[PDB]
Amino acid sequence: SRVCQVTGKRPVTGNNRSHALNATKRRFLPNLHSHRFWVESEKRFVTLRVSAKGMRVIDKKGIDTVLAELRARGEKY
Amino acid sequence: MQVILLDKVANLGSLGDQVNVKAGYARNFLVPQGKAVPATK
Amino acid sequence: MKRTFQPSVLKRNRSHGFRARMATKNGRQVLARRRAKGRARLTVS
RNA sequence: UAAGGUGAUAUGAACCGUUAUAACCGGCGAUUUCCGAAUGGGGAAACCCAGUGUGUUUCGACACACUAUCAUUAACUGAAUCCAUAGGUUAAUGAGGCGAACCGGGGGAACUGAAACAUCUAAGUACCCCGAGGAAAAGAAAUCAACCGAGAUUCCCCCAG
RNA sequence: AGGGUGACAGCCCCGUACACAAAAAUGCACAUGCUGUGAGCUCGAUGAGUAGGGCGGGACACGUGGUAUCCUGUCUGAAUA
RNA sequence: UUUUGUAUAAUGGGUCAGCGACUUAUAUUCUGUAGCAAGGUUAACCGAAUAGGGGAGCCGAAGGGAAACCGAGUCUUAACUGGGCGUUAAGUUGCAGGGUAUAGACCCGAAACCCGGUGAUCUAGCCAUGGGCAGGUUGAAGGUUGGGUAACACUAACUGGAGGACCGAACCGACUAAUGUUGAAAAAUUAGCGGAUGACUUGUGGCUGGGGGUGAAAGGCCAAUCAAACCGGGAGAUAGCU
RNA sequence: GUUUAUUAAAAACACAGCACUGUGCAAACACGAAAGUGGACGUAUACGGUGUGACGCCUGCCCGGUGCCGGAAGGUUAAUU
RNA sequence: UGUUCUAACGUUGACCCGUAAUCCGGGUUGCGGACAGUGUCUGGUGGGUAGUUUGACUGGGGCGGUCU
Ligand SMILES: [K+]
Ligand SMILES: [K+]
Ligand SMILES: [K+]
Ligand SMILES: [K+]
Ligand SMILES: [K+]
Ligand SMILES: [K+]
Ligand SMILES: [K+]
Ligand SMILES: [K+]
Ligand SMILES: [K+]
Ligand SMILES: [K+]
Ligand SMILES: [K+]
Ligand SMILES: [K+]
Ligand SMILES: [K+]
Ligand SMILES: [K+]
Ligand SMILES: [K+]
Ligand SMILES: [K+]
Ligand SMILES: [K+]
Ligand SMILES: [K+]
Ligand SMILES: [K+]
Ligand SMILES: [Mg+2]
Ligand SMILES: [Mg+2]
Ligand SMILES: [Mg+2]
Ligand SMILES: [Mg+2]
Ligand SMILES: [Mg+2]
Ligand SMILES: [Mg+2]
Ligand SMILES: [Mg+2]
Ligand SMILES: [Mg+2]
Ligand SMILES: [Mg+2]
Ligand SMILES: [Mg+2]
Ligand SMILES: [Mg+2]
Ligand SMILES: [Mg+2]
Ligand SMILES: [Mg+2]
Ligand SMILES: [Mg+2]
Ligand SMILES: [Mg+2]
Ligand SMILES: [Mg+2]
Ligand SMILES: [Mg+2]
Ligand SMILES: [Mg+2]
Ligand SMILES: [Mg+2]
Ligand SMILES: [Mg+2]
Ligand SMILES: [Mg+2]
Ligand SMILES: [Mg+2]
Ligand SMILES: [Mg+2]
Ligand SMILES: [Mg+2]
Ligand SMILES: [Mg+2]
Ligand SMILES: [Mg+2]
Ligand SMILES: [Mg+2]
Ligand SMILES: [Mg+2]
Ligand SMILES: [Mg+2]
Ligand SMILES: [Mg+2]
Ligand SMILES: [Mg+2]
Ligand SMILES: [Mg+2]
Ligand SMILES: [Mg+2]
Ligand SMILES: [Mg+2]
Ligand SMILES: [Mg+2]
Ligand SMILES: [Mg+2]
Ligand SMILES: [Mg+2]
Ligand SMILES: [Mg+2]
Ligand SMILES: [Mg+2]
Ligand SMILES: [Mg+2]
Ligand SMILES: [Mg+2]
Ligand SMILES: [Mg+2]
Ligand SMILES: [Mg+2]
Ligand SMILES: [Mg+2]
Ligand SMILES: [Mg+2]
Ligand SMILES: [Mg+2]
Repeated sequence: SRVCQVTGKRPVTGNNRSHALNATKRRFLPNLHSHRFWVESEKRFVTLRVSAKGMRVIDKKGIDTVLAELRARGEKY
Repeated sequence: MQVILLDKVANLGSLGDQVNVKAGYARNFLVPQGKAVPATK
Repeated sequence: MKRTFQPSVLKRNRSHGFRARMATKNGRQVLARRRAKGRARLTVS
C-alpha cells in the first residue's frame, strides 16, 4: 500500500473544486520513494518506502533511531 | 545540511571542518563512504 | 425448444455449492444471511 | 423430591418402582460420530487420500496420538560472502471463526428539496470495510471568561430557531 | 395476585401473603495471606521535523468571506519558560 | 366519477363477505373552556410519591430608533407649523378544537436515480479436450510416358485427387405458404426451402459481469427480462397528474 | 460466409484485395488506483487503428474552414517569486 | 554563461545465491543516470465519461410573430 514506513502517511481523500465549486472526490497521495539507507551501525543498506517528509525525519533523527521505532511498531524492513 | 568532514574531501575542506552541503550529497555519498558525519554533537 | 435450465450437478456445485460460498467474503455473507433467516437448506449442496 | 414411571403425534408391547439407586428436578462430572474457523493434504460441506510415532498382532492387519497457517519468543542450524545476515528446522505461547443492537475508526451515494438546475440540499444519511467493549468514546485546560471569575470528560433541561 | 375445576369459587385443587431451605458449583461485598507492583521526600527535568508559515483540500452552525480556531496531502520550519 | 354539459355510445364496478384513505409527534397562531391575575407558569431533575420540591427559564406588564441612545414617548430634521410608529385595550398556564410549520403528513400508483450483492446451466465471443459429416459428382497442382525444343517452353495420353467446388441424407439452419393465434407449442406443425470438408457442426469443462461484458454490428445477446440484467437496500424516491 | 433467439436474411455485416496512419520493443494500443497481463515468447515482409471492399479501367481540381503534422523568431500567457 | 562524472534513482542485460523456482529478494557486474519516473501544485487539452439545461403565448403543436 502507498504508506510511508517512517511517518505512516497514506492516501487521504478530499475534493477537487472547480471555479463553479463543483465538488468531485479525489485522493491526495504521499510523495513516496523506495530509498536505500546506509545503516553504518549494521554495515548495510536498508530499503524503506518513505515519503520525502520521512526522508527529512531520517536526516534529523538518524536512521538508527528511526529503525528502532519501526521495530517497536512491528514494521519490518 | 551541516556535516563534519572526517576524510579530506576535495572542494570542501579538511578533518573537523563544519560545512553546509546539499542533503543529497551528504545522504548518498559523504556519509555512506565515511568522508563526513552529521553534525550531531 | 431448448429451455434455460440445462442441469449439471458438477456445474451446480461449482457455481453455488457450500465450498464456492465459503471461498469469498461475499459468499460467506450469503450463508450468514441464510442462517439468520433460518433456512433449512443453506446451499444447493 | 417421590408414589408413581419408561418425551410427543400415540395407543399398545415388554417392563421398572411404591421408604428409597423407579421416574422427575438442580449442582458437579463422564461420554460427545461426521461436516463446519476446520487446522495432516485434498475436496463438488457432512467425503477422498496420507505421513510420523508409539502400542498390539492370529502376519491378514489393528488401535491410539500427533502432523494447518500466521505472529511473537527461544534453541539448533545456516547462502551468495570473510565475519555475518537472509534463509531452514524444532519447541513454547497467542491468534483465527461466529454473533441482534449500541460504540470508535477507514471509505461514502443518489433519489429528493431548491416548485427547472449546477453552488447549496438530501447527509457524513444509506451502504461497504476495519476494530473493540460491556459499554465504547471522551477526559484532568497551551479551556472558557472579561479585569469579576470559573475550574477535566460525559449526559439532560434552558439559552434559541 | 392469578390460574384450574362439568356455568361465575377467598374457604375443591394449584397457588398467593407470610415463614423457611443447599451436598455441590457460583456472582458479589467486605477480611486476612502469598506473589508481583512499588509510595514518601528533596533536588532536577518539562514531549521538534513539532508550533508557525506557503500551496491544495477537509472540519468547525460559519459555503473564503474582513475569517479567527482545528486537521493535514505537499513544500518548509521556530522559540523552548 | 369527471365536466360548460352525461340515459349517455365518457370513467369505474360480475356478486357477496371481510379489510381498505385527513393520522401521529413537536412547534406556532386563533376560538371555546377552566385556573390564577399585573402577573401567569415552571423544564430537566429530586421525590417510593399523578403529591410535594425545583422559578433555570419562558410569556406579559413600554415604546421609539439601523444603532448608540432616549423613554410615555421616540424617530425624522439645523428645527418642526409637523409627520411615522407608540402611549389612550390584561395577561398567562392548562384542557378541547380550527389553521399553519417540520416530518411519508389523506390513501394507492410511475417511468426512473443511487448503493451492495447474485448470475455466462439460455445466449455472445474466446480457451482446453473429445465426437460427427450416408451416398453420388467434378477432375486443379503435381507425376510418368510419347511428341516437341539447342535446351527450355510447349503439346497429347495415362495418372493424380485440389476445392470456404458440385448434387444430396444425417447434422446445422430458417426463404415462402397454409394451419395454429383462450395453440399440441409464451415462436411450433405440415408442404416446399438454404448450407452440408468448413469462416462447418457438436459433447464436456473453463473464462469474460452491468455503463460492464460479448457482438462477421441487428442496439443484437448477457437464464421466456436489455438504449443499461437480476436480487436486496436508500424507499413510504418524487408525482403542480389520474 | 454473417445478422435483428420471437414480424426485417437484405442491397445490411464480414470478406480476400487496396490505402492512409500509428508503432524501434519495457512498441503503439488495451484491461487494470497498482502489481501486472494481453499485444507476443511476435519485432516494421511485424503489430494496432481507420476508411474502402474480388477483378478490370481508373481515382481529377481545392489546404480558405475544422483536424493532424512540422516550425519557433515575435505577441499573449499558470503555479511560483 | 558547456559538457563530463557517480553515489541517489531506473534496468522487461548478464551471472551467482536463497532454491527442486522465467515470481520475489539479496549479491556481483554491465548499461542508463541526476535524466527518466512518481507526489503536491499549476496552464493547456479533454462528449473519453458524468450531471444537467434547451421559456411561454398560440383557434392543436410547429414555423412565423409576440413578451416592458
Ligand atoms: K443532487
Ligand atoms: K420541483
Ligand atoms: K378460584
Ligand atoms: K507544517
Ligand atoms: K372530458
Ligand atoms: K373510451
Ligand atoms: K393548536
Ligand atoms: K386558552
Ligand atoms: K410625535
Ligand atoms: K383566561
Ligand atoms: K413517501
Ligand atoms: K397534515
Ligand atoms: K447497468
Ligand atoms: K438469406
Ligand atoms: K488546413
Ligand atoms: K546496477
Ligand atoms: K528527473
Ligand atoms: K385563440
Ligand atoms: K381550430
Ligand atoms: Mg456532493
Ligand atoms: Mg483444509
Ligand atoms: Mg483435514
Ligand atoms: Mg492429494
Ligand atoms: Mg428540484
Ligand atoms: Mg467482552
Ligand atoms: Mg475508555
Ligand atoms: Mg485572575
Ligand atoms: Mg357452558
Ligand atoms: Mg509541554
Ligand atoms: Mg495553534
Ligand atoms: Mg500546520
Ligand atoms: Mg494561518
Ligand atoms: Mg491553509
Ligand atoms: Mg477549507
Ligand atoms: Mg458572507
Ligand atoms: Mg368535454
Ligand atoms: Mg339528461
Ligand atoms: Mg347501451
Ligand atoms: Mg357508461
Ligand atoms: Mg379517464
Ligand atoms: Mg368495467
Ligand atoms: Mg423596547
Ligand atoms: Mg392544544
Ligand atoms: Mg459467474
Ligand atoms: Mg461446398
Ligand atoms: Mg441464426
Ligand atoms: Mg420443414
Ligand atoms: Mg449452392
Ligand atoms: Mg447440398
Ligand atoms: Mg437503428
Ligand atoms: Mg432473453
Ligand atoms: Mg441508466
Ligand atoms: Mg430517502
Ligand atoms: Mg411511492
Ligand atoms: Mg449465401
Ligand atoms: Mg426476427
Ligand atoms: Mg425471417
Ligand atoms: Mg510486455
Ligand atoms: Mg462499404
Ligand atoms: Mg519531471
Ligand atoms: Mg468531453
Ligand atoms: Mg452527455
Ligand atoms: Mg438530479
Ligand atoms: Mg432533463
Ligand atoms: Mg406552449
